[PDB]
Amino acid sequence: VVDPFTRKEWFDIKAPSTFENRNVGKTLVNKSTGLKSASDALKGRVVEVCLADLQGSEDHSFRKIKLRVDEVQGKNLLTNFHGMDFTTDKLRSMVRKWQTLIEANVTVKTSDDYVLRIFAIAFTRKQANQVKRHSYAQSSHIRAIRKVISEILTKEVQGSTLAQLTSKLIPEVINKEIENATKDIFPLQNIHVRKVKLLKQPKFDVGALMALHG
Amino acid sequence: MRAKWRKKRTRRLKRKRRKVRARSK
Amino acid sequence: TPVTLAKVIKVLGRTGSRGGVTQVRVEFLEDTSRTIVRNVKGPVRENDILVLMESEREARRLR
Amino acid sequence: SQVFGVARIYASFNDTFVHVTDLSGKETIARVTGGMKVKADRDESSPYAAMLAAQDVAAKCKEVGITAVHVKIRATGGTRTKTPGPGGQAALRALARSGLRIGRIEDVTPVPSDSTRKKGGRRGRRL
Amino acid sequence: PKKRASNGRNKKGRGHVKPVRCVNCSKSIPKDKAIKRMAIRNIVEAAAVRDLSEASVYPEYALPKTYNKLHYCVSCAIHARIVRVRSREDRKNRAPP
RNA sequence: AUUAUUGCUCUUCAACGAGGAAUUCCUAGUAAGCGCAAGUCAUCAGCUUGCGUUGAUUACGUCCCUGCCCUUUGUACACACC
RNA sequence: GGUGAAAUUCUUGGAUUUAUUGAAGACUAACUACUGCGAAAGCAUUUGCCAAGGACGUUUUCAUUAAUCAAGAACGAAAGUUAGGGGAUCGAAGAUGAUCAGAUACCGUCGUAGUCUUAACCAUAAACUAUGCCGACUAGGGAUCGGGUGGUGUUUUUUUAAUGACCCACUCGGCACCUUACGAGAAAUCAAAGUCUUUGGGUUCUGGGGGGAGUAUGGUCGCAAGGCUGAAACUUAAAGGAAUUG
Ligand SMILES: [Mg+2]
Ligand SMILES: [Mg+2]
Ligand SMILES: [Mg+2]
Ligand SMILES: [Mg+2]
Ligand SMILES: [Mg+2]
Ligand SMILES: [Mg+2]
Ligand SMILES: [Mg+2]
Ligand SMILES: [Mg+2]
Ligand SMILES: [Mg+2]
Ligand SMILES: [Mg+2]
Ligand SMILES: [Mg+2]
Ligand SMILES: [Mg+2]
Ligand SMILES: [Mg+2]
Ligand SMILES: [Mg+2]
Ligand SMILES: [Mg+2]
Ligand SMILES: [Mg+2]
Ligand SMILES: [Mg+2]
Ligand SMILES: [Mg+2]
Ligand SMILES: [Mg+2]
Ligand SMILES: [Zn+2]
Repeated sequence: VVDPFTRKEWFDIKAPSTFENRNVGKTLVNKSTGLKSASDALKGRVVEVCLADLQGSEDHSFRKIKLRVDEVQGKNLLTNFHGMDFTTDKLRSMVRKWQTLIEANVTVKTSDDYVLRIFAIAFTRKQANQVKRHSYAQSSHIRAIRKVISEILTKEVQGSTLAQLTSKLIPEVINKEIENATKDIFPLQNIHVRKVKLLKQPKFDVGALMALHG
Repeated sequence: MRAKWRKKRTRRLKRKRRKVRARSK
Repeated sequence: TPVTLAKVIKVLGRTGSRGGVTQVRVEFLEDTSRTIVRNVKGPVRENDILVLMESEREARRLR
Repeated sequence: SQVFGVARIYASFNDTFVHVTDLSGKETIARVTGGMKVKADRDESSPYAAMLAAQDVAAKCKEVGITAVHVKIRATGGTRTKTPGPGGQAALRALARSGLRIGRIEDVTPVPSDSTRKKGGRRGRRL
Repeated sequence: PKKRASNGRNKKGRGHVKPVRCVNCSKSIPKDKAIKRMAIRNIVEAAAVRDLSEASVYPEYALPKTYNKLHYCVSCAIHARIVRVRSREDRKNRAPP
């Protein structure tokens, strides 16, 4: 004889800066009561929204983003970066037979000292005139590709936090410099950053967090 | 019977003669 | 209530494991120029008229 | 346009789970399954039941305050079957037909970079 | 006597492959003897697709299939999946359709 | 002619108010209804073999059930899965 | 939850489902193939280090140093054994729920050893291509792995190149498939299982009807389990192989 629905505090979630709609969605909590409240208890959750819902454009159907809640201000709780994933279907559709798959990754620091591990995948493409039906590279090929990818990734990070790295990933410049330094080794197709996870964030600093807000 | 159980049959059997004979060493 | 008349233009064959059901392609008279495949219950030949109780929904197989 | 939540359908065999939560996941909103809407054990997974649970789930969904929802369909997974149960498909249709909205739906069945010994022993589950 | 040149199935130049577990009965079976299918299929189906887009935001959306490999165990492969049992000559034929 | 062969007459006037699970037969002068002659037969047809009379509904398909046949395939069976 | 269907089981202890986060140990999915490497067992995430190898290239070097091998020795899947660690998972034993005429089982549950690792044992697998190694000769075809040679081939743009990836021809050496059969075989089949009564290139090993039996006995190795070596008496007219028709 209750129904928490006639009891629950209600809320709406706002994205951060370098995207499209900062307006994201809605949520349910629990009235900020004396002893256990709507504030401190939770809020600091996370939200997975496909950036195509978050950028509008569909040339972005895959690629999912983690938005974590850090601060709150009355029916208005903001968010920052917490990671990026791919979609299971897109990935599952790049992994065709008769070709080499290649992955590489590195754990690396930024300015605003978040620590992250970013990922990268690419596949050997057929030479547009090639007769033999598979096309694989040569391990020696693979070794070199990963070392260059690894080289480029360690470079691109330690830009202005995720924030600029965030700004770096969205237009996928990374994806292309790879292809550029790579095409001298072996063809390759797809080539994405696939994943990037956060595992050590610095300290709150309510200031810098508020810098993505207006 | 299946060869292998028969092989097991006689393994058992040898361990038995191996036993009884030790009663008299 | 709308009626919707469609004249049988081709007989496709039998489905339904039993085999009482007949696939058929019909053509509306009230605005032709569009065709749909239906499943009939009784005996059927070319040029007969089914009263499709609703107009836009076709089947295929029958188990 | 709408208010977005998360649908999340776990459909194994022998039962199908449907339950919607807040887009973050932390706070949920109504569940109900196929085992709930029939009594017969044997008929716990079947689409007929999932449809009924899709119906119940839709009701409370737009009886609390959620107009729309993204779904994350999912099989057992792990060292198990990896394939979609029967009554996840039915549930999906029977929660769009309900009069709710649908936007972006991916698969989330846990798939390992394989391992931990599968159950049932090397000679297979034999009968 | 001997009944195939591929013996069981497909293993010349190695010695040991590595067992996979049958998708149906969990029976271990060597990877090269496996018998495999890609289960690629739309998340929705034949019916739901119209009703999908209809009750959806987005123009026609995109649509993603499910891509997953299957590993069967001969017995499981025969008992339902890919099997028949072929005549002495048809057995030779490695062409799919 | 009793344990009543059959036939007639008066009288007596039961269950049965369309039949559960199940199950048989059938496609045109057929089904079904209806009687007749023949067999048996001293006497006894509620049985059969045929016959004509009255005369439909619904399929004119399929492999779902059931039965069988054919290929393929396995066999250490050949007195042949009893 | 689990199954053909069930039940044993878990559920105010909010199970199952969700969320964020953490620990432990195992494993290496997809990419993975009639594809690679190794003496064989076997070997599939990254990077660093350590030593190793084949093939190829070679107008380098040594110059018969070699082939095969009783004895003897290195390595040797899984299980199992000793002593530590580890002990997520799956799980011989055991105990259970069902099924059954019974059901010591198949199916379900709990789950000990074990599964992983170190140091030592063990030495066996349908350890399989059921096919010893070295050398010669005998017949056709298209793919592919590695190496090398040839081209006013393609593609990459920059300013043409150099690279790289790709295409064509050839050639060594690989893993395989296709078609044929001069030829072989009891056949199935076989580029060796061919070049064999027109019977000889070199060499190692094993078999001599079926049981009895890999048993007995001795020796030897092993902590053990057991490994290697390995008989007879007696019994028996078939056991067996390939193919054909039922
Ligand atoms: Mg004593
Ligand atoms: Mg069976
Ligand atoms: Mg035979
Ligand atoms: Mg056989
Ligand atoms: Mg082996
Ligand atoms: Mg008479
Ligand atoms: Mg009679
Ligand atoms: Mg991998
Ligand atoms: Mg020796
Ligand atoms: Mg000696
Ligand atoms: Mg354990
Ligand atoms: Mg037991
Ligand atoms: Mg019992
Ligand atoms: Mg016991
Ligand atoms: Mg041996
Ligand atoms: Mg073999
Ligand atoms: Mg040749
Ligand atoms: Mg060249
Ligand atoms: Mg035969
Ligand atoms: Zn199986």
